[PDB]
Formats: sequence, C-alpha cells, structure tokens
Amino acid sequence: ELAAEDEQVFLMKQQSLLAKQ
Amino acid sequence: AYEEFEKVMVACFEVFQTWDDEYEKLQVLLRDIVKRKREENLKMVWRINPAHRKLQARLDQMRKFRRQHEQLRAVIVRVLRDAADANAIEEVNLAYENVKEVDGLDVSKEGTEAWEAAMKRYDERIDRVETRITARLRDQLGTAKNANEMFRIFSRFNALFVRPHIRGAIREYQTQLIQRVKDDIESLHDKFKVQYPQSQACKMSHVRDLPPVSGSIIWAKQIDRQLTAYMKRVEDVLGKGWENHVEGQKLKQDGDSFRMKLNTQEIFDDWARKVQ
Amino acid sequence: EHLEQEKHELRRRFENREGEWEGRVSELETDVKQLQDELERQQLHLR
Amino acid sequence: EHLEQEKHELRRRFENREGEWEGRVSELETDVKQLQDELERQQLHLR
Amino acid sequence: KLSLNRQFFDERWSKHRVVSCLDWSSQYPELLVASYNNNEDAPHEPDGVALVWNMKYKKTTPEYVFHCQSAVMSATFAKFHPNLVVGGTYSGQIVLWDNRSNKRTPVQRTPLSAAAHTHPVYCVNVVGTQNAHNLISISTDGKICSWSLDMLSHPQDSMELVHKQSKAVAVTSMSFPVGDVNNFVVGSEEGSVYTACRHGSKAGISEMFEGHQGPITGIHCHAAVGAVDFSHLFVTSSFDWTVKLWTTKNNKPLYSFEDNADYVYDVMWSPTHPALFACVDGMGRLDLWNLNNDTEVPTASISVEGNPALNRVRWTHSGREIAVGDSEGQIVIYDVGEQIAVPRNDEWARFGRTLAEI
Amino acid sequence: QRNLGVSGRIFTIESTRVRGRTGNVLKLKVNFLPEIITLSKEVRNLKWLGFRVPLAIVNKAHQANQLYPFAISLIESVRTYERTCEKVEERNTISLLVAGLKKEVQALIAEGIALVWESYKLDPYVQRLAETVFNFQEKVDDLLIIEEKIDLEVRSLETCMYDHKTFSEILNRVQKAVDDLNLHSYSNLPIWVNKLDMEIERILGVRLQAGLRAWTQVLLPGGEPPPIEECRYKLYQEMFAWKMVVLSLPRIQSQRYQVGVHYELTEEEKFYRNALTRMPDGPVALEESYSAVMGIVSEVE
Repeated sequence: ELAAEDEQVFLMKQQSLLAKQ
Repeated sequence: AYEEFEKVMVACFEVFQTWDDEYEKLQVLLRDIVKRKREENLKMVWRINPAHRKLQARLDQMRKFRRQHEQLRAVIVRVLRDAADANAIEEVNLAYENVKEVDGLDVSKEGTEAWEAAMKRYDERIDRVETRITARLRDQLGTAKNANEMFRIFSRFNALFVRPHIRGAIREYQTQLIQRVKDDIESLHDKFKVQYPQSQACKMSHVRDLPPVSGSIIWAKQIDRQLTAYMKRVEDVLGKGWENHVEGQKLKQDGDSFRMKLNTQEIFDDWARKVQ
Repeated sequence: EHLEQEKHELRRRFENREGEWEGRVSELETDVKQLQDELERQQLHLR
Repeated sequence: EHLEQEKHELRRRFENREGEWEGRVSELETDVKQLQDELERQQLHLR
Repeated sequence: KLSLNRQFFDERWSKHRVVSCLDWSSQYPELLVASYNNNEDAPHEPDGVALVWNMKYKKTTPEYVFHCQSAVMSATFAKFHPNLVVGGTYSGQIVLWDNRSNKRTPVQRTPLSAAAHTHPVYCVNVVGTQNAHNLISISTDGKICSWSLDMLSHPQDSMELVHKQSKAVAVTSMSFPVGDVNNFVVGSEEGSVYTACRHGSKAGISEMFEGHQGPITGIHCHAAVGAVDFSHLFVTSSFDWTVKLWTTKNNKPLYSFEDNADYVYDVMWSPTHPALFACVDGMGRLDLWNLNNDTEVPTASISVEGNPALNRVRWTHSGREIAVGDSEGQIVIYDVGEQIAVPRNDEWARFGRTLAEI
Repeated sequence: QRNLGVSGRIFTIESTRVRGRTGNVLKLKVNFLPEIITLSKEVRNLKWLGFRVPLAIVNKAHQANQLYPFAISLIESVRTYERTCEKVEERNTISLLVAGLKKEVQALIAEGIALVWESYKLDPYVQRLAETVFNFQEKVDDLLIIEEKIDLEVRSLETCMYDHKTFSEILNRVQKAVDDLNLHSYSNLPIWVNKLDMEIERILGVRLQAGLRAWTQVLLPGGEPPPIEECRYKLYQEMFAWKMVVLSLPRIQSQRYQVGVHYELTEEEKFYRNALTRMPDGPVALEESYSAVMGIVSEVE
C-alpha cells in the first residue's frame, strides 16, 4: 500500500529541509 | 510559382533585416559620436524614415497574400478534385488574376489605392467562394444517411475545414459524430473488458493453428489499432487542436489511459521468461 | 553557440536602449534647467 | 544550466532598467508639462 | 411608475456577498445569471458564485447554482450555446460552466499564463454570428483576448491596449454596437472612455474621451435599432457622481446628468425605447431617464427598501423589466410602467430632435 | 518602512494555530505578500489622480509586477491543493485511491521549495504545478461522485427485491463504476475493491439469511419464495434454486481491464460462493432450511 504522507508531517519535513539549507 | 516567390521573398527580407541590424550598429556609433561632439551640433533630431520601408511593408503584403491564396488554392485542387467544384476553382483563379493585374511593386499613392481596391475585391470574392463551399457542407447532410459516409465526407474535405469561416458552419454534425465515436470506443472498452481467454477470438484463433500467447498479443494489438483509428476519426471531425477541445479532451484522456493498458510487453516478457 | 549570439545581442541591446534613455533624460533635464532660468529671469523682470 | 541562469538574470536586469528609464522620462515629461503651464500663466500675467 | 415584481435571494449562496454582474439569456429571456464575489465571513465557502434564477416560476431558490475557485466579477450567457455560462473571475481565469453536467465546479478554465489573462476580468461578452463568433474578454491590465467557447486552452487573438506613450488602459467596462464585431468602447479606471477596434491595420485603441473626472463603472452603447440610426451613442456612469452621454464622433461629453447625490455604479440603455436609460446610484436609488419626455430630472425613480448600494442594473430584453443587484446580494426586479417602457411611434424622431437641441 | 519586495524562495511554510489542535498547523503560502499586489494597484491609481509617487516605490512596485503572472498562478495552484486535500480528509473512504496523485503533487511542491524567484526554471515549473494540481482536483472531484454512486448502490442491496436479476443489475452498475476507476489509474484499487467486496459479501450474506428463513416459512427482506427420495431431491433442488439467487451473483473485480495479463480466477473468486458463510446468525438459518426439508419428508414418509 503506497500511502501519501500526511500534510502536517510532510510540511514538517519540508521545513526541516528548508531551514537547514 | 509559389516556391520561387517564397525564395525571392526570403532573400528580400534578408536584405531588409540586414538593413535593420547594420543601421542599428551605425546608430550606436553615431550616438557615441554625438555624445563626444555634443557641443558641435545643437540639433538633437534623430528620426529618419527610410524610403524602402514603404516598400518593405508593401512587399510583405504579397508575402502574406500569396500564402493565403496558395494555402487556399492547393486545397481547392485537392478536396474539390459537381458544377460547384469547377465554379469555385475558376472563381478563385479569376480572383487571383484580377489581383495580379495591379502593378504590385508600385509604391506611390496610385499603387497604394489600386492595391487596396484589388485586395478588397479579392477578399469579397473569396468570402463568396467560402459560401459556395458551405453549400456543399450542407449537401453533406443532404446526401449522407449513415455515420460512415458522413465521416468519410469529413475526412475527404478535412483540409478545407482548416479555414476559419468553414469551421463554424459545421457544428451540429460534430456533436453527433463525436457522440457516435464515443459509443464506438465504449464498445471497444466492452470488448476489452471481456478477458481474452473467455473471448470467442481465443477459441477461433486456436482453431486456425495460432498459438495462445501470439493470439493474446494479436488481439490486444488489433484493439489498439482500432483505438488509433477512432482517435484519428475524432481528429478529422474536430480538426487540429482536438486534444484540447470541449469534447475532444475527454476522448483524448480516455484513449490515452486505455492505450496504456492495451500494451502487451508484459505478456511477451512473461512468455520469454517461462520458455527460458 | 546559438545562445551565445543571442546573449551578446541582448547585452548589446541593453546598452543600445540605455544610451537613448540617457540622452533623453539628459536633454529633458537641460530643458527644465533652461525653463527654470527663464522663469526666474521673468519673475525678476516682472517687478 | 549555468548560462541559462545568467541569461534570465540579464533579461530581468534589462527589464528593470527599462522600467527605471520610463519612470524617469514620464516624470520629467510631467515636469515640463506643469512648468510650461506656469510659464503660459506667467507670460499672460505680464500683460 | 415602477412596481416591485420579485426579490431573488438565497440564504445559502447569495448572503453577505455583493452581486458582481447581471445578464439575461437571449434565447430563454426568462433567465437571469448573476455573479457574486467572495463572502469574507465564510472563508470555507467557495469564493466565486454564479446563480441562474428563473422568472417564469415563482420558486425562491436559484434554478442553477455554480461556483468557482476565484471570485466571479463578471458573467454572461453564451448566446449561441444555450447550455453554457461564461464567467470572468478575479484571477483572470475565464471559467465556463455547463448546465448539463451535474458539476458546479467549472468544466473549463483558461490558463493563468502570460499568453492568457492574469488580472481581474470584469468584462466578458460573446460577439458574432452563429457561423462565426468569439468570446471577447478584457481585463484590468488592458489585455484583450478573443477565445472561442470550444477552445479555452489558448486564445485565438490577443493584444494589449495602449493609447498614448504606451500607457496601459485599465479597462473596467466594455460594450459593443448592435450587430457589430469590430468596433467597441472601453472605460478605464483613469476616467476616460476609449473607442477601439478589434481587428484591422489600426488594431488597438483608436480615440480617447477625457470627460469623466473619476473611474468609469459602466459603459453601454445604444441598443434600440429602428428608423433613425443611433449606434454611435453610448452612455457612461462613473465615480464622479455623473452619467455622461457620448457620441463616437465628438471628443467631449454631450450631456452630463449630475442629479445623483452619490456614486453612480451602472448605467444601461433600454433595449427598445431609444431615449430611455436607467442608472443605479449608491444611495439605493434606481433612476430611469426618458430624455424625450424629460432630459433633466429622472423620468421615474424608486429606492430599494433599506437603501442598499446598487451595483449592477440590467434590462430585460423585452424592455418591460429592470433587474438591480444590491450590496446585500438580493436581486430586486422592477416592472416598468407601459407609458415609460413602450416607445411611441414618434419617439425616435423626438429623440432625433432632442439630440439636435443638445 | 515596509520595504516591499519579492525575492528568494517561492514558498514559505508558516506556523499557524488551529482551534482544538494543540499542535501548530503548518500552512503553505507563496512568497508573494498581498501587500505587493496592493502596491501595484496603488502606484497605478495614484499617478492618474495626479500624485507624484516617489520613484523609489515605482521601482519596487514595477519590479514585482513583472513577477505577478507567476505569483497569481502559484497562489491559486497552492490554494487548490489545500482545498482538494480538504475534500479528501472529509471522506476517509477515498483516501487510498488518491494516494498516487497526492504523491506527485507532494513531489512537485517538493521541487518548488528549492527554487528561487530568479530561477529560469520558474517558467516551466509554474505551468507544471498549475496543471498537475488541476489534474489532482479534477480526479478527486470525480472520485467523490464515483464513490457516492458505489455507496448508493451497495446500500441498495440491503433493500432490493430478492430476485436474481435485480441483484445482478445492482452489481452490474457497481462493476461499471469500478471499471472507470481502473481506467483513471487511481492507485491502490485492488486493496480498496477488496474492502468493497467484503462489505458486499456481508450484505449479501445478511440478505441470504432472510432468503432462507423466508424459504423455510413457505415450506412449513426474504423475498416471496415418485418415490419418497424424489420428494427430498425436489425440495433440495428448489432450495438450491433459491440459494443460487445470491451465491451465483458475479463477484466485483478490480482489474477487469488488465486483459491478456493471465492470472487464473477460480470459482470462489468469480462468484460469492463464500457468502453462505457470512450469515450474521452463523449456520443456524441454513440448518433450519435443511431441517424443514427433513420435517416435511418425515411426515410424508
């Protein structure tokens, strides 16, 4: 079962990617 | 001939483009000089109208003109290949001759007004040719009774539908034919939904010494061919740009998604793996 | 190579329009300067 | 990839300077417009 | 005298949102499409709404309901496609709604690219004959694009409108002469009308009209066609508390009707009477001026109950009914007295004489 | 004082509080403030009014207006992603099917977080994000309509006449809806249909219980139902005619289109033969059917 990430965890991950850049 | 005319036109436009670029370079140089020697010239007027621009526009009018004639004329030699057909052909030829009488290279006021009058006459004559053609467009339904005959009339005259006035005349037949084609591809969906081993094609292909894997691949290939044929029918019916039409969009999306599943590469790969 | 002709052409066109704008703003600046001088002179001449 | 970033940057710089120059020219155009109107009133005042 | 006929108001869809535009279907003249912008008090609700009400019934509900992503600032019926409803939105999308499909969400929408619109589209209209027609749309950045209702992925024609010194014309209104497809008028935020041409050697803005002192809300060309040609006439309302008559010939106003004590938001000629034109004012007042009978004070008038600002006036095609959309979002329909609505035989000659007097 | 301008990253994942949720809900916005959009109209309007706008603000406003066409495309594209995702969260049933499409949009949005406004890739990227999010919204809207149809039909099985053709007609309509889902390529379709199959099996199992008891009552919801050994054979033959009303129905298939892909389907997969084991009251109702046949035969013998 391929499952899309929840919006909250996805946005937390993207925040982590953005801040550390 | 039109190709030779195009060659001459592109040579002339190369000449004009060279004038433009080189005059721009010179203008840069003279502006630099005027900056350097500003005290020596009190007048800052910088506008010049080259004499040949009046020709450059005029020459362009032939380049735009003959194209709009040739794109018509060749089409009327193909699709109209009925007394109306010969009447339209001779009317177009007469219109072109009438415009051809005026001295195109004349550039003065007399040339300008003669050119404008001749182009107006040719425009009204061609507008009349388009009405003489819409008459045959109505005789389409006047003659054809079944869907196939009407579609074949659509396909034979397909280039003629590229014209702007012609396309809007035919709108009621387009909806009917697109609905019929939707019914056809729905029937194809029904045939493919019935899996191959249960289909009559499997049994009858086994009868004719055809092996089973080849039978399945052949069946899927024919369904793919028929989907291609129906999409081409839609393209002929709605002309160019059918991918983004109101009724062609759903057709294209369903056709693409269906053709994605008509692929038989997996069957061949599985057969090769099993035999190896 | 195709982009390089385009690139040099764009860099040159930038200066081509810039020179025209510099000339226009300079000459209009001198025009307003002359107008101001004339206005001051005429104001003094009035009284 | 690298010379495309540079190309887009140069295009936007040219458009920005074009914006600057049209702003300055339109400004100076209003400056003569109003000052000339004042000059016409001033010459009428002489009389 | 005007008599209140109906009040169209849906609690669910037309509540706390103003009416953005009005239009009557040409084929089915008992239908009114009305746009409604976003409701700030309902963020979760759809932003753009388009309600199609029907008069032949007495149902209080909208006959059809549509809504789209961005606020609908304009909407019109497709004249030759009876099943479509076009709508210009705040974003520049030209949404198209199909009544056959049970989907309220637009069945098409133009791209938000440079090739297409990217500013609010207050002006949309279908112009042409059945065998050759286009959808002309003009946005507030001056860009004008001609689509076909069959094709909304990209525009058939497009150009930006500039008059002098390559300055944008911030179009807010648009109207065409009757039976014409080439010439039209556009009012701008700057407060100047512009007569413009659609296709030709001189394609673009042609002439400028400087009369108004505030932004133009709505321009309407003369609609009545009969013995004496008046197609060159057009009226314009504006924020300068004025409604100005105009001819395409002159460059200055013919006559200015400043009876209004507030803004004037929309003006429209009657479709039948040549001299009757109705203007709506921000104080809640709808005024019909019959220039033949009275060129100076409103021939008839009536205020909506509760004095709500009136945004969009729109005649019925028969000329016997005028619909006004208020800030509340309730459409109020007023039946016009036959003595005013019905033109007498000599009203056209009388309007000729009255125009000569001006 | 505001220092209005546009530059840098195109998105900004801001922290916002939602009532009833202790955690701060993150929301995605395009890095193009509404004040910039107001500035473009402000500068244009004040100029015609005759106010000499400072040339510094004209430069700031003019700079961002060049980027306005891309900004408005992303703002609605981003907003469309939020509302389409809101619709999915409303209906947990359709969550699996949009897994494939939601993956792509999260990939395209993941691509955009790395870009900056000056990137030449912003031209193809805005069209891609705008187009894909439109595709996400259109497919989700269709799914809400397609599943409502499947949900109305599966609830129709509970309250339809106990005749084989009526049952077949309902499943025929449910099968067509599954086939359209197969064409669109919504992911996880085999997993979802299996859940739909078990709920259809439960409903048919419940209806079969009413069928047997109603059949048992006539012998001594449920529809309107030689030697001694032939009487027993005839009664069971009649019962098998009643039992086959439901057990002979076709089984909903999720991959009707994957044709030429050869996987053999057994009798159990083809039909609801196993529905007899899904009676709510266990095998009790089946025993009463057999017992009643034994009771009549006992009396006749």
